[PDB]
Amino acid sequence: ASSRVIVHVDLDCFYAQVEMISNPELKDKPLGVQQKYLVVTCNYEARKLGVKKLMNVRDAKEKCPQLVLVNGEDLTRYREMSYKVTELLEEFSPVVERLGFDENFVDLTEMVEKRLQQLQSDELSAVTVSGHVYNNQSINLLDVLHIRLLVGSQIAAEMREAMYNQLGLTGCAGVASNKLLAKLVSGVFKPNQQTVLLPESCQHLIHSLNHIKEIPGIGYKTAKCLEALGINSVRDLQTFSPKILEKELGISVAQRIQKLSFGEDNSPVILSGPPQSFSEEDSFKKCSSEVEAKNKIEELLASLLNRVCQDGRKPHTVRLIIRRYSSEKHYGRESRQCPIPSHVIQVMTPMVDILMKLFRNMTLLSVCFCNLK
Amino acid sequence: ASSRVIVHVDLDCFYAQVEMISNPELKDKPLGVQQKYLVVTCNYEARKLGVKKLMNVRDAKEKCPQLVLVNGEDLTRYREMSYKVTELLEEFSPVVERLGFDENFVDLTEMVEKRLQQLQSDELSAVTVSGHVYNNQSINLLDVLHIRLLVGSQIAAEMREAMYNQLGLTGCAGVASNKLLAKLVSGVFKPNQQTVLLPESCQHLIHSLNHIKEIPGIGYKTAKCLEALGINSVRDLQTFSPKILEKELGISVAQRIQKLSFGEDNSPVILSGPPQSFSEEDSFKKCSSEVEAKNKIEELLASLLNRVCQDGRKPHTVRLIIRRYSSEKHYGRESRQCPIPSHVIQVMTPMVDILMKLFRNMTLLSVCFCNLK
DNA sequence: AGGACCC
DNA sequence: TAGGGTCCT
DNA sequence: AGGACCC
DNA sequence: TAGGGTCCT
Ligand SMILES: Cc1cn([C@H]2C[C@H](O)[C@@H](COP(=O)(O)OP(=O)(O)OP(=O)(O)O)O2)c(=O)[nH]c1=O
Ligand SMILES: Cc1cn([C@H]2C[C@H](O)[C@@H](COP(=O)(O)OP(=O)(O)OP(=O)(O)O)O2)c(=O)[nH]c1=O
Ligand SMILES: [Mg+2]
Ligand SMILES: [Mg+2]
Ligand SMILES: [Mg+2]
Ligand SMILES: [Mg+2]
Repeated sequence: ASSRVIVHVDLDCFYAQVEMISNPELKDKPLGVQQKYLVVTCNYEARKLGVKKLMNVRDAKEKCPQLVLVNGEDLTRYREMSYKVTELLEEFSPVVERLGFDENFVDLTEMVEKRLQQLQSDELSAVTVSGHVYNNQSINLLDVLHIRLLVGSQIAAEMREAMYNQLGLTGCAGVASNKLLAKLVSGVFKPNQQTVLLPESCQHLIHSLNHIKEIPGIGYKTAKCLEALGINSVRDLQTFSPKILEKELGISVAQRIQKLSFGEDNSPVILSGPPQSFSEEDSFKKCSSEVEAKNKIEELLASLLNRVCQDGRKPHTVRLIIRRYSSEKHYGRESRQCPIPSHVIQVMTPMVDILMKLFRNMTLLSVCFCNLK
Repeated sequence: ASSRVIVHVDLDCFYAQVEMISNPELKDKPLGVQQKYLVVTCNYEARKLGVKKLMNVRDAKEKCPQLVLVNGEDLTRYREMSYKVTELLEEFSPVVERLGFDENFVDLTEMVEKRLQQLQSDELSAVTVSGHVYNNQSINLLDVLHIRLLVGSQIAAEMREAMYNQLGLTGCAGVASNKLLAKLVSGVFKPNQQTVLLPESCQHLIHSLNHIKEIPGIGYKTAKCLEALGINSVRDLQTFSPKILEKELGISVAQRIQKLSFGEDNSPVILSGPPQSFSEEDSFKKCSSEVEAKNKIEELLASLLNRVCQDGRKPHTVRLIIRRYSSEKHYGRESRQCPIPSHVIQVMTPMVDILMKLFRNMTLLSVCFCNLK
């Protein structure tokens, strides 16, 4: 139980893909999906004309005045397609980890080894790769690790074929020996393709990054910190003093981000299984007076009730969340959590009143059901 | 799945019992178990001379200058006897809930019904109670609920017999239709006896309480609150306005404590299973300079390492906890949590250094291992 | 992290 | 005024 | 409850 | 500048 083969699958322009499948007339047209004033994502025809992901509508329509826009506020169809994808991959190997609605990690290590024991001592010389080899690295067919990664590339090609034939969806895959590297290498050939990373190329891939914010796991906060410390490239982070860093971000945050700077990441792929919460949200900037706005709370509820329902399990907790306006409080949401009374779990009319009183102990409103059973 | 039969088992003067079993020469002598300046508990010979539970040593030895004292700082033997008791009860019925080291709830409902279907349509008239009937209530052998509670009293008598024959331990049991009432009724005949509560006596038992702090679930805090609201007896709490209370303690805290004031409590008996944390502590008032005291941290560790070991499972988290002195900050402990590095989980010498740095980001010190797997 | 509650 | 422990926000 | 991180 | 989601302190 040492060397792993992991694949990271990452779909193309996910919400746009789903909209292009719904209305074929949007294909071959530059297409953005809009949520409020945000073009959250756009198909590849639109990225040709300069549309980037997460541009405001304005910036997007003066970079490209001909861009089609569809509303993507309601996530229901993206969410349903996201679970179809995960459940397809779970069929190849049960332990599938989701990240957001369009990425899945799968530990192929068992599956690769069982294919290897199926091949006789001969056809092992005919193993080839499927897709690109990062940094155009030469393969050595006598290196057991290259062999396993290539079988891994083949599983990846079958998963993406299946996603295409069964669900109509294209995407990218990255095959590597842990999750960090599979997820970095899945973006190297962007549109609907796959890349495999051999160990000799690990430092090349990790040094190809131009800022430590690009390392999955280093966020808006830790990045700003690392800077204030003159740590700007991945190599600065690799060479920086362990102690200074230990004693500045916690043992935890420090010992881990420094591993990742090397390309080292031992986190297992975890079975995501069913969601741990179900929430809906609404944005409406400056609209919530402060009592004329609980209706809103009923809207949220309406959908939520249907969703939480359907799963099977019932939630044992309810939560209410807000924010408010003046200057750029860069972070500042508030919430009040409470247990859902047992009579109520077995509908609307009291829920509402749990929320209303929760709302009282109290730009934007949401409701979250959590603690499912 | 409506009416339940629950038993609450509550051992006599637990730590003292254990000490009296270790050193028989302490029997028939008034015995207190001491932790620092606190006589945490005392056997029944000592309660005759005025020793109460949780008296200071001073107050205890001038109420009773002849009282024997043994040190109970080290909990190891009380903890081991506590699990022997729980595992014995789990043998009667698997779902056993612990509360502290010497109380266990068991849902006898399945066990009672299967004994009932074993008795032919005749010997059902010969069912008798074992132990006391709260408030000396008359039994009605044609009341299915009285019958089930009496079979429940008989299971209770077998559990306490078994605890005595197998482990040498005496205790009390309370049989009732939910956990609140079984735990209130287990103290009515205190020393080594058992009481059963029939439904007609529920209001009598709940009104026998002299302050709402006595209701399991209403603590130091909510009690002081309830007062500031003129709510002093259980009847005040029962009659108080639901809304005023809803809108003053949360929907949660309010709707629940008001049920309990009635004797109503639907919480299931939960399987406690293995512990969710392992911690040790040390008190030493004014002793921790502020660097001369990490040794202390090594001591804690030493035992902890042995305990967490033994279970099987390993902990994935470590925590450090403190407090400090001036005036009576009535609540004020602090802690810094961090993940235990994966190399380390498979010993002392780095642990120490996780703690030491945790101690730096930072009257009394403790270490807690949690998040077991 | 800390709060609140239990033994 | 000890030395533990549980679950919630 | 809130923080921090991800898509 | 959206609408979701996960796990930790
Ligand atoms: C990062 C991010 C994505 N999304 C949504 C929109 C995306 O279509 C979807 C997937 O995120 P991504 O995979 O980052 O974006 P993408 O699939 O749209 O584009 P690409 O082809 O480069 O992979 O999740 C958000 O709504 N908010 C976010 O901040
Ligand atoms: C309440 C409490 C108990 N204990 C310990 C000492 C006790 O022996 C043990 C059990 O608690 P209890 O059952 O309340 O006390 P007891 O068994 O000693 O006395 P009784 O015969 O009245 O039931 O837990 C503490 O250490 N601290 C506490 O605050
Ligand atoms: Mg992505
Ligand atoms: Mg994508
Ligand atoms: Mg007790
Ligand atoms: Mg006791």
